[PDB]
Amino acid sequence: SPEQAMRERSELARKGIARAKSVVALAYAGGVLFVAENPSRSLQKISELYDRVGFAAAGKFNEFDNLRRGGIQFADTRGYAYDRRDVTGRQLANVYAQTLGTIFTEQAKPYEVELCVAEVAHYGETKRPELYRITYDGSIADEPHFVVMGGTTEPIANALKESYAENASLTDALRIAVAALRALGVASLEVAVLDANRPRRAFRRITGSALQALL
Amino acid sequence: SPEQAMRERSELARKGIARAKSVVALAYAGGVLFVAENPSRSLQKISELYDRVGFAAAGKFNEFDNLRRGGIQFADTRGYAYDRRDVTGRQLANVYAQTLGTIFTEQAKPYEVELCVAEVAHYGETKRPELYRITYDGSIADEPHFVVMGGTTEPIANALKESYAENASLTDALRIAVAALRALGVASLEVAVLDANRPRRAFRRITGSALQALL
Amino acid sequence: SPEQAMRERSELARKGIARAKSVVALAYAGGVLFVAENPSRSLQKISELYDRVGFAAAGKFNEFDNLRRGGIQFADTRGYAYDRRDVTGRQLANVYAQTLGTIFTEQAKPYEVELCVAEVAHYGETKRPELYRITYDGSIADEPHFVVMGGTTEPIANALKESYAENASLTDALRIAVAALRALGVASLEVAVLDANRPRRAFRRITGSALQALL
Amino acid sequence: SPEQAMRERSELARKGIARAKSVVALAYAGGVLFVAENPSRSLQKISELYDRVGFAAAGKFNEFDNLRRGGIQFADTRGYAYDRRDVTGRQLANVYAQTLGTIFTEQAKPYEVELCVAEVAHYGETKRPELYRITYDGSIADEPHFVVMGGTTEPIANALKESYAENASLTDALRIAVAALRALGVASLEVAVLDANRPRRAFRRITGSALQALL
Amino acid sequence: SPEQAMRERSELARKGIARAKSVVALAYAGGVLFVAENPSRSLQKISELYDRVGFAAAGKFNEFDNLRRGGIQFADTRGYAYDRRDVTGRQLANVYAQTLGTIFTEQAKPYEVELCVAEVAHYGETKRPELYRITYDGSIADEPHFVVMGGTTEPIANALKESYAENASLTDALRIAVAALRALGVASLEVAVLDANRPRRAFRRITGSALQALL
Amino acid sequence: ATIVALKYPGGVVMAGDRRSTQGNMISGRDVRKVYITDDYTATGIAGTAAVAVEFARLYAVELEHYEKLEGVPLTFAGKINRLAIMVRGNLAAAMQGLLALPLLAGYDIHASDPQSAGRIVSFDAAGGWNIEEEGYQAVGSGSLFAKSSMKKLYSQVTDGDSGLRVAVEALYDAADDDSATGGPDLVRGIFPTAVIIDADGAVDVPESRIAELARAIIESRS
Amino acid sequence: ATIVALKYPGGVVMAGDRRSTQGNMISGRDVRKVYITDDYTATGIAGTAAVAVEFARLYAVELEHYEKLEGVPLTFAGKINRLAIMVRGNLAAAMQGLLALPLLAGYDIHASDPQSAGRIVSFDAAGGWNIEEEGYQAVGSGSLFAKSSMKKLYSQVTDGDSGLRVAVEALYDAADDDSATGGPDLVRGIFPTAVIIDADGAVDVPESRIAELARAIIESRS
Amino acid sequence: ATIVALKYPGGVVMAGDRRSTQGNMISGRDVRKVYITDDYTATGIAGTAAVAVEFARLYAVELEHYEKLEGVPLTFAGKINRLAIMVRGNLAAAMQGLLALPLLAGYDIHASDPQSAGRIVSFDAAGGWNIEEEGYQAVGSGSLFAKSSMKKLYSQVTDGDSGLRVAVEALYDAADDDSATGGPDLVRGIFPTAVIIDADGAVDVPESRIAELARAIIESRS
Amino acid sequence: ATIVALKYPGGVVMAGDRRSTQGNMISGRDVRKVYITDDYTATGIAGTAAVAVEFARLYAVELEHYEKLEGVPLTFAGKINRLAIMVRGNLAAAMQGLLALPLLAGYDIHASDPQSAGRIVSFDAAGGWNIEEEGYQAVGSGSLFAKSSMKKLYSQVTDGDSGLRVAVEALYDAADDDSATGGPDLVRGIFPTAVIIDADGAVDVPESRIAELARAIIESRS
Repeated sequence: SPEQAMRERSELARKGIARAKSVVALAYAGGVLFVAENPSRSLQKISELYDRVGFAAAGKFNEFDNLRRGGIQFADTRGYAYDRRDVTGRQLANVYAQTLGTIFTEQAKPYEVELCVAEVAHYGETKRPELYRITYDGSIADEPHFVVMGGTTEPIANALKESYAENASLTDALRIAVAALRALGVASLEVAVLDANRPRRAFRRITGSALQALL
Repeated sequence: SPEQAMRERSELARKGIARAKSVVALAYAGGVLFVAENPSRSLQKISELYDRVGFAAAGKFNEFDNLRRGGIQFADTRGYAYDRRDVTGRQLANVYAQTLGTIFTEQAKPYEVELCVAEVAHYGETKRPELYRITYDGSIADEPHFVVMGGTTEPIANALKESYAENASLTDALRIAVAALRALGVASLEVAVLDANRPRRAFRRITGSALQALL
Repeated sequence: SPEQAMRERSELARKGIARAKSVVALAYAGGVLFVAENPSRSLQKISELYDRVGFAAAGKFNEFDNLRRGGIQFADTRGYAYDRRDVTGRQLANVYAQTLGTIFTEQAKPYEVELCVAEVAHYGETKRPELYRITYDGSIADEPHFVVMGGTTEPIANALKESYAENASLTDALRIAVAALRALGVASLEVAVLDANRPRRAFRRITGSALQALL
Repeated sequence: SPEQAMRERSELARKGIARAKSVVALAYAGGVLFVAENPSRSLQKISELYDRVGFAAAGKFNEFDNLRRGGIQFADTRGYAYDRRDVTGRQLANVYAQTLGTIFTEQAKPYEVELCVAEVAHYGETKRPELYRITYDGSIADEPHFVVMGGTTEPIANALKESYAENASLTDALRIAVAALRALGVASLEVAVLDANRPRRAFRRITGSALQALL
Repeated sequence: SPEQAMRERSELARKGIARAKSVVALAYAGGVLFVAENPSRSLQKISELYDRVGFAAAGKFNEFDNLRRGGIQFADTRGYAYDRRDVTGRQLANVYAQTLGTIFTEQAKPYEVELCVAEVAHYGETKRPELYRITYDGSIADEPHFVVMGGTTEPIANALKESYAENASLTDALRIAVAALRALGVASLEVAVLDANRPRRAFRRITGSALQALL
Repeated sequence: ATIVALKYPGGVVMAGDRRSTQGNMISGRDVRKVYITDDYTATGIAGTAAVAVEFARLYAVELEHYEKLEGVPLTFAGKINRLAIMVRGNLAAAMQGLLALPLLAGYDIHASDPQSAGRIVSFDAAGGWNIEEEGYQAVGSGSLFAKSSMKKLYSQVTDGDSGLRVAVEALYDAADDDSATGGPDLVRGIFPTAVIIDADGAVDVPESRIAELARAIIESRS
Repeated sequence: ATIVALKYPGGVVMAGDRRSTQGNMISGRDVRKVYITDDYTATGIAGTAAVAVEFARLYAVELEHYEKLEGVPLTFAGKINRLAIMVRGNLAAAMQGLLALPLLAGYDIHASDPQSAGRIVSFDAAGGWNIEEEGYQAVGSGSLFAKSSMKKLYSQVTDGDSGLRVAVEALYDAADDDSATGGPDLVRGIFPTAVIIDADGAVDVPESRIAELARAIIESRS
Repeated sequence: ATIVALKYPGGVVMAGDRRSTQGNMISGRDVRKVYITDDYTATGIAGTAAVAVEFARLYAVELEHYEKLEGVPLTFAGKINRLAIMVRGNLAAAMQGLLALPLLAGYDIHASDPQSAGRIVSFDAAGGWNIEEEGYQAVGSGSLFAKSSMKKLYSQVTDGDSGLRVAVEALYDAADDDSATGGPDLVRGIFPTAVIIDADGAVDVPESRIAELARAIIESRS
Repeated sequence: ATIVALKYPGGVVMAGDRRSTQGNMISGRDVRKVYITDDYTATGIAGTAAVAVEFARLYAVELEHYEKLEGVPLTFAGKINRLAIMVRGNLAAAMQGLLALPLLAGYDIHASDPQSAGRIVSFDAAGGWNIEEEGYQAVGSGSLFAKSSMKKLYSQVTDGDSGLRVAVEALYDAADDDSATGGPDLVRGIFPTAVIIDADGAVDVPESRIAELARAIIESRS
């Protein structure tokens, strides 16, 4: 009975992601801001895939670590093949959806991960940030403003649906994200941004005294 | 018991396609018009396979994305092998039927997709548009006027069976298709046409102010 | 239990062929006449395998399409290997029986098809037409006058057993075949003949005004 | 439980062979005479394997057709390897037993066939004919005078045990074989002999007016 | 049911590790100190992976012996590829987590092991020791001060949580570790340290009269 | 070995010689080098016979196989592409010495003007193809002489008989100027074979017409 | 064989000769060597025709395949990289003798200045590419003569017609100074083909304009 | 080594010499080179014996295998195709020096005219085959002399005995004009072997008839 | 082709010429041969351009890939090992003629003394590498002349401007003594490109400073 196996796999994946922590990604006036609940510093849930692409995930560390490594290899090979400007987050989101679907179908245990791909505009060009969400079964979707994943995401989803205004500054966006995640100091918090103001590489890590000064 | 497994697979595929949205394809006085319910712009349910061939599908995005990529590769290889004028939509529909049947038979989970292949006449030549429908199990069929797929297609099928007149203009065909789909502005609507008036490539996308002016 | 699996596979194949339409093949004074119930024109249930060999099938389109393609490749390779005059319908019927038996044995789902191979005499030589019937499990048989397959074949079998006279003309044979199939105009009817009067290639398609004039 | 599977496979094979017709092979003063119940002429249940070896089988046509083709290839390769006089029916019977045992063991469906290998003396040399019988599971045995296979073989076995005299002529042997098979004209009867009086190839087919004159 | 299989595998792994002895690893003012309960001298539960990396495990000897050999090969190959200073304990911990997860998922019996990777600062450089813990399912974690594994680890975990002060000497750290393990002479005790004071290789074994003098 | 083909209003003609030579010794006297692949085109290969017959048979088999599989005949461009691929795949054997240069002449049934539907295609040793448009083309050892003769004689081509006469005269000139090309045989009665392709299909010219044309040309040249 | 391309304000022009020679004997008189791959660039290959047509078709097919798969056209750098890879993959065949050196001219729609959006790219035998910036570039056997003529004549280029006239004059000079390059044919009416690429796309220059330009140049040189 | 075959009304004859030479030294004196493959055709291979016997055995085995598998004998065209494929598959060994050129003579039972049912086929080193129609053909080192002798002597062929006498005389002439061909031996009693194929099948000519024919020819030449 | 690099207190400079020559004919006039791989090192390859650009792109891609995968940049020894492996893997192509000898200059941020953190590495054709410590190194056809000029002129290097002037003068001397090296162009305004690497990262020297330095050197030499 394929129906029973699919139902049990979906329930297992949902229970696996439900115990994980919440990571919040949103777009502000200068790109995409990533905020995550991460106590250790050796383990990073937010990374950079290409010059203007970003990565975020929640769940078992090894699974999305492997997915991140595969995405980096795919992006670098595609950039070396045609050009650096021919790589977009849509291709990464599509290949991630296909890989997650293949894992869900033809593997003993489905992957308990939830990925988000955020792309920003190239330097000197105006365009709105694009966010994509991929689930455990390989579903793909487009989210205009914010993406919330991991655990009991209903309160954070409500808190980001309400009292959210676009074109906000980095400080206000960070404060709103922290407030929605609570519903929290320098430690146990991971903050990364996609700064479109940067010429080639838009990924930046905010840690240390700068993070404390921000909030 | 093969009968029980086949019945369960068919039920799973039918339930999967039933929750999907409805996409309507019909032929007018200038080719084939494709109308789909698609909120996001990054994801496209209507594409172009060759110079005079078109693609349309409903269901899980990754599955028909893979089918579309395979069809494009097959069409390009066949065109480079013999000639560009030796590729017809019948071959694409046949290979799609074989691939869907093979997936339904020798895969853990059947594909929850429903494809349509529409071919138009070559420039300077008069011939009636041909539409083919392929189901999840690999069934193939020929439909003279319109093809309706995805979800509760009975009301739209009735609404296109009634009050439909051939040789209609683009505007009237678009209005009829939208009215039948409702039984709806620029957003959440995907419109594409196969313009036989074009010399080599007949695929065109109608978006933006032109779509608003059309309806 | 092999017995239960074999019984269930046979029942599935019989139910699959039973819902299909009826195709009638008979031999007249000038070769073999093929009459089929086929509404669409893009899909053909009657084809040509070699210079003097013919093909006919009923059931799922993709399965016998694949069988037809394999038979054509086998016939062409054998003709190029030894000679064009060294290919007979007996070899094609034997390889079809072996392939259908292998599919019935070592495949998840048995093929729901029923093939007929009809061979005629070479030009300038007198010999009686030979018809072979192959079932889903790979059974082979020799039928002297007519072959009836697809659906509830009992009434058509009785109607062709009675009131059938050999050495009949094309018109009388067509009328008898249509009358037995009914127990029906130009549309929804596929008619093909194996004309032994032709020098090299004996396959001919009767469509359009000629078919209407015939009946 | 291997015992249950073996029992079910043996029962399936016995039921498959039981519905088949009876073929009788016996040795007379001039070699080995093969008599079979075969209505069609395109299908042959009696064949020739080498210069002095013969073949006979009963059951599903495709299975023993494949076995016959393999035996012919083995015999020809062995003759080309060492010599034409280094091929005996014992080797063919042994390889047939091994192949049937392997099929019975490591295949989904056991073969529903029963083969007999008959060898005669070389020209200018006196030696008694040798007959070998191979069953569905690969059992091998040596039979001095006659071999009876296919269907309800008990009455024919009794009728050939009684009133049988060696060194008989071709006509008397044919009459006795036909009488035992009945317990029957030119049609539906296949007759072949292994004529040791022939210099190199001992296989001969008796058909047409000669068969009618014989009985 | 994947849930039942996962639960049974986890229970089997937990029962396997629970019967094993306890090994304690902690960091002092001069590196990382490893203390284990090991009666035999031929078998070693503490080893060296690279110049500044250490290994520790508890459970079935062969499993973590294989893991140790694989880690040594990986470390040596990575050092020969890029540089000796480009190898960190984080990479070893990550590859160990991936390998343990793959074993837990796609093997008949999960590995009943628990590994710890301890890295120290390079000579002439000040940095705090880093300890990583990997479980049977591939989970990874970062532990600031001490790592306790094997058997009933609750009393030892409490005894090392209480009355533990950083920056302690080797003698005091050894005494505290032995006291916590008891809650014990030269025999049946394995002691190893990661001495950051050493120029290139920081691994050292304390055995014999020196160990007795230490405690 | 010489094969000629020229275009006339409403069709296309194709002819070749009947001589096979092993070095300097004559081996064949009525060798056929012009073959009909299918209804609306014919091919002619000059060079090694063992490769020529194989190429003709393989081309015909491939065309028939495609027509049977797809149910419709290949377009002219597809046929040219297939022949070019076949020629290109034999470049190594041609380098060793097994060289075969085919000549393709056919009728395009999908052309707007039936009178200009004739096509002549020539192929290179490397697989390159070019559509002939001067109205004539010749291949073989004596191709240059035949091409010059056709250059002078193309002004008299008005219909099928005129084109056939011009082709026969060009073959005669090539045989006169080349020792590897065999002319008409008045002793054994051997004459070159010709194929005429028009809107009704490709047919074989009877030997009687070629015999009369050759006799008339010989009488005129006397 | 000679193909020239020069840059004018607001676009780029590209032209080539119509001569094919098998050693020292003329084989073709109107061979086309300039092809349009897609909307905003055209390519021209000098060398073996069998490799040139294959390269043009393969490049066009690859560009169309990528555009259909990804939904957006490739960037100019991506097109240059693909062409360079294609050229590099044929180095062994070029060493044997199957050499084909393409010339790429296109219009960049993603440039800040539309007047300076024209691009000319030349490729080496080893796959190396260089973006031409002197305003002109020529490839083929008579490339040096055409390049010198364009060096002297580039001062008169102001618009599309001036660039076309300069290209035709350079081709005429190359044909005059090289026996492998075919000049304008006033008897058979054969003239070089040209392609003009601008902001509206790539179009084919009608033969009448080239005929008038060639006639004017011939009259001036008399 | 010389093998001759000529056509007479109602059948075909085939004969060959009995000499094997290793360079310039005689190694064999009664070597058999004519073999019977099946009922209605016989073959003869000239060249390396190690390849000749292998080819004869393999051809016979393949024909018998096909006849047993399909239940009907191969057509003459199929047999020619199989032999041509076998010859073509040995081209590399022939290039090294292991050359074997077979000669095929058979009777076509599926012909309208029984009197003209005889067939003679010759094969080239590259695998090409040609159906002989002049009425005779010879292969081997002394093939030219035998062919000339048969050209002069074919006018006296009316039946089987006349054809056999002509073949023996041609073999004698070839042996006289070639040092590698062995003539009739009147001391050891060694004479060439012959095979006659007619409507009743292929049979072996008894040595007595060949002995009398050779003695009569020798007496006439004296 | 000539690329020079010398060490000054607090950083390292790197410069190269802008000439590409196909044998004895000039093909390029402003070819760029100095590239920036990442923040704290730059590379320069002399030889075949098709291999040089590929090597630069591949080295940059590999460094970026490792940095993204591991989260930390490679050490200088790791970068040297990767470049040496890349050079060694091309030895067969170098033997055929596709030779490319890179020059590596970088800044070590993990050094005790910032003033002595500059590093210069030279690579051999077989993949061997040596860390330069005399304070300067040059590669290319005119490497010897530039090295001698730097040997005499290194005593005046005190800061970045002095090192840049010395590098420009060495390039000028190499261009004067070598016909394959292109000197400063006062007509077309083409000047060599330079890259300065210091504690703040690697930056590109503006063309104005190089122009003034070249003009001053030319005036002094007059």
